[PDB]
Amino acid sequence: HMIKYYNINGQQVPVENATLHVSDLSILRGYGIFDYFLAREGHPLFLDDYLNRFYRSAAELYLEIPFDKAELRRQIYALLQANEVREAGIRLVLTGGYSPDGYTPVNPNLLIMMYDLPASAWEFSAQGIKIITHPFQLPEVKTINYMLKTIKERGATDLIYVDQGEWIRESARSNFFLVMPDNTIVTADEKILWGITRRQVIDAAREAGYAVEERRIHITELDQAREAFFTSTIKGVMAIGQIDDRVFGDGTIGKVTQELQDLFVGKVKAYLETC
Amino acid sequence: HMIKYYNINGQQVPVENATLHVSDLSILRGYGIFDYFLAREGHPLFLDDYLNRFYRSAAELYLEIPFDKAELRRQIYALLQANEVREAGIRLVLTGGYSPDGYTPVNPNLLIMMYDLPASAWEFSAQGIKIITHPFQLPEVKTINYMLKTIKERGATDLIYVDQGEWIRESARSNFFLVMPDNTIVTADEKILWGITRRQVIDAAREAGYAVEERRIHITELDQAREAFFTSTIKGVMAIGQIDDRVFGDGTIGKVTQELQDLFVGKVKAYLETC
Ligand SMILES: [Mg+2]
Ligand SMILES: [Mg+2]
Repeated sequence: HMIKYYNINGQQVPVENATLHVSDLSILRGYGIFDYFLAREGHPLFLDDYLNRFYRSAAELYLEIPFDKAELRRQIYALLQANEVREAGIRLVLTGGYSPDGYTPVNPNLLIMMYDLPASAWEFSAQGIKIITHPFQLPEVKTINYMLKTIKERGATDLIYVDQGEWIRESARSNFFLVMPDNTIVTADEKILWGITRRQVIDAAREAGYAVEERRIHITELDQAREAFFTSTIKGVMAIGQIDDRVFGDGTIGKVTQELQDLFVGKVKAYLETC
Repeated sequence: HMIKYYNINGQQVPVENATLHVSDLSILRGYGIFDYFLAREGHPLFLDDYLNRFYRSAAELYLEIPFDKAELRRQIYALLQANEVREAGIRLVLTGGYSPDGYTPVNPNLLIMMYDLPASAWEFSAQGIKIITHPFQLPEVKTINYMLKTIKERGATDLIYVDQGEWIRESARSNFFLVMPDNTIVTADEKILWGITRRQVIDAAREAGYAVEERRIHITELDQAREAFFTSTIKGVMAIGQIDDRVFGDGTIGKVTQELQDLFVGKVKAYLETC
C-alpha cells in the first residue's frame, strides 16, 4: 500500500530518493523502453513472457540491459519482498541513459517501480466500453519527443484506428478482437510477437474450441460482428459495447467475451499453480 | 567551458545536483518537448523565433509552460550570466512532469541546460557530406517510448526519406534543399512553421534574387539538381556532396550553397546588431 522502495540500476532506493540526473536521454529525447505487469499471490504473472518482451524491446533500440534475465528476475522478487506486497503493478524502465554529450548512449539506466494493483484491474464489467474509430493519418519535428497520448476523450474512453479508410489498426494500448455471428474470433496479426495477454487469450479461445483468425480486419467487419473486446495487461479481457454509432448486442458483454474472461482468469490460476 | 549551473523550474541548480524524480513522465513514457539554439556574443540567436516554436511545441502536447515568454527569456539570460559564457548551446526541455499516478500530467517540469558551443557548429566544410535515401516505411507497440534515432550509419552520416517510393521526405533533424541548374532552389513546405534556420536561409536566398519553390520533391529531382544542402541550428547551411550513388558536382560545396552560407552568417550578424 505504502510503497517504500524502487530499484535503480540494481540498488534498492527509498521512493523519496529515486531520481535521475537530467543528462539521462529519456529526459532529453524520450529515448527509452518499458514494460508493465501485475503480481498476484507474491508472483509476477507470466513473468518469463514479460521479461522476454523487455529484452526484445531493448534490442529494437540497441540498448543493452545491464543484467541478464535471471538477475532481473531476482531483483523484481527482492523488490516485492522489500515492499512487503503480494499484489502489485510492476513497471520496468530502461532509459537511453546518462550521456556525456547529450546524444550518445553509453550506459542505459534501469528502473524497477512498484504500485498498488490497479483498482480497475480486471474489473470485467458487464457494461461494455464505448470507443471511436479514428484515421491512422507534428509531421515529424525533432522538438516533440512524445505513444501519441493526446486524444481529447471525444465521448469515448478509447479508440481504434482506420488506415487508408479501409483497415482497422490497433492502438498501442490494447489488442482488438471481433466475435462473428458464427463464433469465429478475429484479431490482427501485426502485434503477434508483442501481446502477452493477447497470446494467453488466443490460447484459451482455441482450447475452448473457437477458431481464431489472425489477419487484417476490414472496417466493414465492424458492421457484421456480434461482439468486440480489448485485451491488455490491466484490462484482462474487456467488453466493448459501442464503436462510434454501433452498439454491440445491447451494449453489455457478449457470450464469448464473457467465457474468455473466465478462461483468462483460469490461465492466471494455472500460471500461479506452477509458482 | 566549465558549465556550473542548469535551471530547473526557475531555480538555478549546480549541474551536479540537477535531477528529476523517476515519476517524471518523460522518464516513464518519453512524453516531452524540447528546443535548442546557440548563443553568440552573449545573446541567444533568433531567440523570439525559438521561444515561439517552444510554446507551440508545448501546445501540440497540451502542456502548459509554467512561465510566460518574457519570464523564460529572463531565465535564459540569467543562466548565461551565472555560467559566465558568451558562446553556448542552450537546450530547453519541458517534460510531461511529475505524476501521482504514473500517467496523468499535472505539472510539466521545465529544464534549461547549457553547453559549450558545438565544436562543429557552422563548420561550413568545402567537402559535402554523404547521405543515403531510405524508405519512409516496432509497428506501434506501447513498450518503445522512443525521433527514431537508430540508423546504423551505413557508410553515411545522415539520410533523407522516400515515401511511396516517389516523394522525398525530410528527417526530423534537418531541412533539405536542392539547387537546380537554373539556380531555382527547391525545398519541402511540410515543416514551414517549424524550421528556424530554414526561414532565415529562405529569406536570404530570396533577397539575393533566387527563386525558392516550396513544394513536394520527387525522387527523380535528385538526378536533375546541381546542388543539395541541409539547414539546421547546428549545421547552419551544410553542403551535401553525395546521395546514395549520386555525386553532386565534384562532391565539394556548390556555388549557390556557398553564397547561402555567407548570407546566413550575414543574417546572424544582422540579428546580433539589433541586440
Ligand atoms: Mg523511457
Ligand atoms: Mg522530454
